[PDB]
Amino acid sequence: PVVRNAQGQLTHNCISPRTLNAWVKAVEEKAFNPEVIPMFMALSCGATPQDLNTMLNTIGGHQAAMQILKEVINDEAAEWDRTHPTAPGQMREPRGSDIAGTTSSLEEQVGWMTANPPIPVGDIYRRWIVLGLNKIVKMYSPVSILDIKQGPKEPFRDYVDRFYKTLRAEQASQDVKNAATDTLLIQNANPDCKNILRALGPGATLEEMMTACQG
Amino acid sequence: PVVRNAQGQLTHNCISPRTLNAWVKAVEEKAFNPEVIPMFMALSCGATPQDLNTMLNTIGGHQAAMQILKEVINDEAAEWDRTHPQMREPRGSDIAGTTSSLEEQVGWMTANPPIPVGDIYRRWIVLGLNKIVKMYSPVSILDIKQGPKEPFRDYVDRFYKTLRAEQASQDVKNAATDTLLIQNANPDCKNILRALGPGATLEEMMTACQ
Amino acid sequence: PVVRNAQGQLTHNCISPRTLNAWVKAVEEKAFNPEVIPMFMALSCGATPQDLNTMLNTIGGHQAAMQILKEVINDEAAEWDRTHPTAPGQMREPRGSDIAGTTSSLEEQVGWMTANPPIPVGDIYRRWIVLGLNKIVKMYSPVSILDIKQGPKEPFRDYVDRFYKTLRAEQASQDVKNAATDTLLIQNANPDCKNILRALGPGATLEEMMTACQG
Amino acid sequence: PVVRNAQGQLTHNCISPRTLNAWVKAVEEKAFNPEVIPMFMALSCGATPQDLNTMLNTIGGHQAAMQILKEVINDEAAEWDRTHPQMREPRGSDIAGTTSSLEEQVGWMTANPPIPVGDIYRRWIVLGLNKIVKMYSPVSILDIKQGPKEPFRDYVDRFYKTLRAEQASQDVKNAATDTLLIQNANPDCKNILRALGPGATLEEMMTACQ
Amino acid sequence: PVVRNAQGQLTHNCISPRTLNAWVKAVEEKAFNPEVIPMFMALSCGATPQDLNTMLNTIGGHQAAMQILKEVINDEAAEWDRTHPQMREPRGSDIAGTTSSLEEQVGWMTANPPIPVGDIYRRWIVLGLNKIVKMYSPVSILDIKQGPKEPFRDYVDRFYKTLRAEQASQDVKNAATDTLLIQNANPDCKNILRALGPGATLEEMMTACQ
Amino acid sequence: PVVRNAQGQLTHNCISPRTLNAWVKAVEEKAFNPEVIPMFMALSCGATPQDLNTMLNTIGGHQAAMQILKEVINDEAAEWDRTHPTAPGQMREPRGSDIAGTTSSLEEQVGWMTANPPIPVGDIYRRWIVLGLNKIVKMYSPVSILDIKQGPKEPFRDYVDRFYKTLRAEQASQDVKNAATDTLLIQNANPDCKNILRALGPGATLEEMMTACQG
Repeated sequence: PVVRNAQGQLTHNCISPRTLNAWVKAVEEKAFNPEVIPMFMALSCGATPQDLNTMLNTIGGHQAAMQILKEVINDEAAEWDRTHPTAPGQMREPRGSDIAGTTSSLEEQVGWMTANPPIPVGDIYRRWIVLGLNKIVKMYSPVSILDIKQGPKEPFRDYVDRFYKTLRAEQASQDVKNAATDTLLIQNANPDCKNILRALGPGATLEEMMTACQG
Repeated sequence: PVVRNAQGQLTHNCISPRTLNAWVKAVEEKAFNPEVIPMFMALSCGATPQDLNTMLNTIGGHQAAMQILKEVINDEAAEWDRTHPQMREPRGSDIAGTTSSLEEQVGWMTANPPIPVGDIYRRWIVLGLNKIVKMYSPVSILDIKQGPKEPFRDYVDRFYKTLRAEQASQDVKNAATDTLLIQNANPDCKNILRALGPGATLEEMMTACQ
Repeated sequence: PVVRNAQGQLTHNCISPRTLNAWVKAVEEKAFNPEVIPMFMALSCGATPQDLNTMLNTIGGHQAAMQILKEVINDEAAEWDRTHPTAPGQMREPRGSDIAGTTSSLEEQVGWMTANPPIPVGDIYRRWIVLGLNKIVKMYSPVSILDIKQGPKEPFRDYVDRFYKTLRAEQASQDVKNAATDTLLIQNANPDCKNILRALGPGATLEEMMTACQG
Repeated sequence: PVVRNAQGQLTHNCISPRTLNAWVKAVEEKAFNPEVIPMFMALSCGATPQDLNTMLNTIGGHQAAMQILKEVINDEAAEWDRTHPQMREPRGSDIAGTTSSLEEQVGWMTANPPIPVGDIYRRWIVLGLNKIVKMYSPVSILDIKQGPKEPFRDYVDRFYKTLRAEQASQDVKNAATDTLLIQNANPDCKNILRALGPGATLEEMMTACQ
Repeated sequence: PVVRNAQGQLTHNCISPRTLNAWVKAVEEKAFNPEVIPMFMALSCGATPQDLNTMLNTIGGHQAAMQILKEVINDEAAEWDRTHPQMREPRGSDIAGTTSSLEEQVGWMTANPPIPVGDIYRRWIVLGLNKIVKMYSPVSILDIKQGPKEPFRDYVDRFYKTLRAEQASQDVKNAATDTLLIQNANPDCKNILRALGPGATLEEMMTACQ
Repeated sequence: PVVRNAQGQLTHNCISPRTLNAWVKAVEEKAFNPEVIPMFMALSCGATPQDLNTMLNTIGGHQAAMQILKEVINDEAAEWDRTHPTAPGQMREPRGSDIAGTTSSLEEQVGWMTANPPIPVGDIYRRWIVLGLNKIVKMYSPVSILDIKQGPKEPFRDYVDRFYKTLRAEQASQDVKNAATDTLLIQNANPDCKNILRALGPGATLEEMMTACQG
């Protein structure tokens, strides 16, 4: 990664074993549940493209997903080159493949990230990777929201947990609550809780619905 | 987070893997037991709004609770905007890190004078966590009754653990909760506690039923 | 905590996850055995009142003990206010509730701890907490020294271990050896070892008693 | 390794116990799966030849592979000496850290201009690791065939894992491997994949057989 | 402990959680095996008396041993006071950290010239630990005899482990312990060891009975 | 150990608990397999003689090996004194027992290691220790290369692994491949693989032999 030392200047540091092992274990434990994306963003903080490739390449399984991620990176790369056609001791401009760390050296990557003004090739590449991870998370979501239905003896809290977890994966995003998803939550509740939720009438908050079906 | 380096100057650092893993494991182990709030406050020390969103977003389960937390944040956001018509002034959505950049967040937190958007957002999150802790509290204090063979210490432990979760708070001891602790004790210990008379300390009650 | 940076000046640092997890695990493993107090003193080194409250508040069980600790803190607080009745840019004097971190901000706590001269509100509060932990350790000591008696086939070393562990908890303190506890150690030994210990005569050291009952 | 301290100057540090243990555990867990190469490149960042030899020498098993690695290093060493007749110039055996001191290695790596003997040696080691990864690849891509009840995603996972090991490389997707992926699919999924027509993306194939 | 920061100046730091946990775990795992003394010396490096008391006080079991240790410390304290009638001079109880403040301890350890009260107290503690190690040594060297089917290496391991604990020390090899090692060997290996003749090295004895 | 601080000057640091625990665990796991030597060299980097004695003394078992190591150290010590017979504020010259940290203080050891010019007593002692560890590794090698023979159903890769692991321990060294060890590898292969290896003819590489017996 690129960080400020105690002298306050930008400098390259080797990716830490702790950071790398945390990412490898995140992928092993969480697969492509939607929470893997925020973990990726946190652990890749300050990353060079070289660091980002290290993080993706150290993954041993999920090679179908890693090939889907490469298609997305190549698409984002081509789009960058399309919208960016092309002084002594200054950097050549970065191509798509330079941002993805394929055709760029570490020295060039750090050069761009510490140039005046900076070209944050690390942050641009991280954005492309997250677009690919979002796509994988939606593809791998195992159950449609249409089939998330409260079991006849499933507590309402456990049903609401499954419901909002499914919406988060299908949208690769937690901005999923609104008047219409409230209606779907009620539609897919079991007969007992459904009858109770309808009697609350319109505009019932999640707190009030969860309280009303708790007994 | 924003911290003082060894040169003593305020600067942004990446959230540490250790800190992130500690929070994720706290939530996995402790669910929404009341002690998760002090753990949240400790592990979010010096946090930017961006760091606070990282900590909440890395939680994979409890998505019902995460939506309750968002409603509370949005309420606190609207209230901030209502009471507040080099840096542009922050809106509610800037404090919650939705419409603000890292650069803006660090700008505000290191401005003269500082606008601690990190500490303001942490306050809103704790309000939401308190609400979740009370919602998830499984047992009313009314149902905490000493078993016929339960040591008094084990009953007092269950009693004050229940008050803490029901009130998302440990300022639960007073003359009336003392009365309820006595009321719900088993006949043997209840008879002993009454004979102490009024105003008995917790030490004296726990000594007398030991 | 408050520490000296490499420039040698006093500054606040966030409590470390390692420190917090060590305290939480100390309490989970050691309950209120007397060794929890020295662990508390070591892990709370440089602590602000805010840090000390973090350490106590992160404990999930033992809420009977945590309420006993609060009674003791409130007593120490009232006593401070009793014995301390009440320039531009200097600190207001601390009340009991400011030392316990209830009515004081972090900024005020660090202010006091780095004032000329310093008011060590962290060290004053730690003292109050240790008085509360001492009281809990004595209350929770499960066996009176009167009932620590060598089993008929218990090795003498194991009996002496139980004896001095009990004295440490009942006094919340390891200054427990003297001519009279030597006499009690002999009184409560099994008939075989008791007969051997009496024949040593007066003034026998612990080494000599432990050697004499080893066979 | 040779790194910049907080004063921003290049200096030698002892290899860290954490780094060494991470590499030893990577080799124990992952054997010569292709992902061991990127782990090697990450954990050897800033390495001197001395550090690289430490990392290879601390491996206790796989001594057949360690001798294959040495043959490759000796080949790269001879090739360097062939193409290269304050610091004396480095020989192949100086880059591999056999005939060079730490002082010489750090000298070269911090010279104006620098001779990155660490990065040159790491390149030779990766060439050797690639060779081992292909030798140890247990299954030909020709034998990766979708089971009659195997989900397509699990078959695609096995297919691209096999190409990666057979080629010690993840640049394995192209029009002809797409054709082989279809050829080796089960009858049901094969019939679906053919009806998509030519040029179907991996996303579209994986969606269609889901 | 008192250490040099990166500015190269002597300053007090809080004992680290890692160091404390390492010592507590050393005592839990190794009891009073002789190797606990070198572990104590390593983990107490730069310790103030306050730090040394923290390390001893955090031990929860072995309270018989902890009282033996205190008798030895009090003996060394009295002896110091006997031979020693800006900083006031330290008494025995000041070196053991009973009657001295942290400020005084750091004062002495950073005085010109320094009075290393930390190193003096560590010496007294090691004297006490040596005494405990010998008391707890479970087997006399006289009872270490090679089994009829015990490999010689396993017998030599038990022999030198026993001498180390009996003497709280690894300077145990000499012409007379060589003679005892031979005397207590099994008949087969004893006959072989005698035929080597006098002055045989440990290498040659271990080779001959292999 | 002795290291450069961020001011770039040589200074003593306490041995780290992590470093010590890594060495103790290396010895517990790897015994005296030949890879323990490179682990010893890595973990003892920058060590004073005092640090090196800490590392050896913290080992609880293997006391036969620790006495063999002491014989070798004493031999290297005597040899140093033989080949080194003997200004204000400069260091006395080191004896063998000063390099081994027996008759030298930490202050003297750091003095020598930071003298102009330096006497690297740490690196000299580490060399003596490695000579002792090499000797132990050869002594403890459990099987002669003469008895490493491919099992009738042992895969060739597993046989070659055992073969080169044995040569490494018997030479305490991995410079073990050459035309004659190639001949011994063939001699000791099972009849099936032996017949295949002979038909390759002379000069066959290890890659070609391992490929030819893989089926």
